[PDB]
Amino acid sequence: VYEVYLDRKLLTLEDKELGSGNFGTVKKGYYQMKKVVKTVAVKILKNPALKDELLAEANVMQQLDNPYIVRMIGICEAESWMLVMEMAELGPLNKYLQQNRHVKDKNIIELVHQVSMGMKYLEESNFVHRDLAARNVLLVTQHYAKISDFGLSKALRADENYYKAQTHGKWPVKWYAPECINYYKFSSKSDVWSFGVLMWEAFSYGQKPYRGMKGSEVTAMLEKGERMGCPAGCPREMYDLMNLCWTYDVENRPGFAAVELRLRNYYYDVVNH
Ligand SMILES: c1cc(CC2CCOCC2)n2nc(Nc3ccc4c(NC5CCOCC5)n[nH]c4c3)nc2c1
Repeated sequence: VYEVYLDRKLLTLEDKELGSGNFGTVKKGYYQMKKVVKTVAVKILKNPALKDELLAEANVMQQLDNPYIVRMIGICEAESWMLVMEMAELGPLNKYLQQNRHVKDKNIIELVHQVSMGMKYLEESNFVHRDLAARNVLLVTQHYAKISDFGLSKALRADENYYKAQTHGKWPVKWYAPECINYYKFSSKSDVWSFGVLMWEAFSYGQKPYRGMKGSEVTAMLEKGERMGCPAGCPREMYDLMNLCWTYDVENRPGFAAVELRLRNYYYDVVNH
């Protein structure tokens, strides 16, 4: 793929892992809030660099408030450093669709439209996601999605509308727009390209994009005018949207306002019927 404070006491962990990886691991558990318990997902560090990513990440989530954006609870220093987030019970979109091949097309339009609303709100909030991928969209129900995974995300300086990475740390290049690859500039619009790839994954029931290919070759294919083909079952109007998200010229590519609305209407055309 890749080429605030809390009483540790008020919090139980389970030997039930919700993904993991480089940093450490994510685990299930729950937190005693005001009256009740909240079921939670907790990102734990395997322990210097990691601990500032986590704080930047928490500080980003701290700032975001939207129904299609996963909610931070807070953080906790104990045997390890931990980020505590409200649990999306059904989990990753890609792994869901992989396991439930018979989820109806209308259902898929519903879920991607929701991501689009999440992203429309980020764009308006002047944050860039920088990891927008099926693997990081989480299902609360079959019919309710939230965006997760803000480990690479960034609040945009007030003078600029892009973030300039300096050093390519390990990057999900198959989701990255050409400007990210060439000029390391990441914007709302870059995330639109990622949304395009995310849409493609969704309608392919969670198949990996550009299968069989390296970022080397993907990057050659995109430069050669070439894009991924329409997935079995996808509606024409939706493959038109994917493609529009894959506009090479950042200037000419649609923003999240536009994408959100276009999806809104198509869903409502499908719903009404
Ligand atoms: C914030 C962060 C994360 C970790 C996320 C952050 C984004 O990257 C992935 C980790 N999660 N994970 C959840 N809920 C959840 C439920 C079940 C699974 C699950 N169950 C497997 C069972 C076997 O077949 C595959 C899925 N895997 N992950 C899951 C996550 N909710 C959240 C909220």
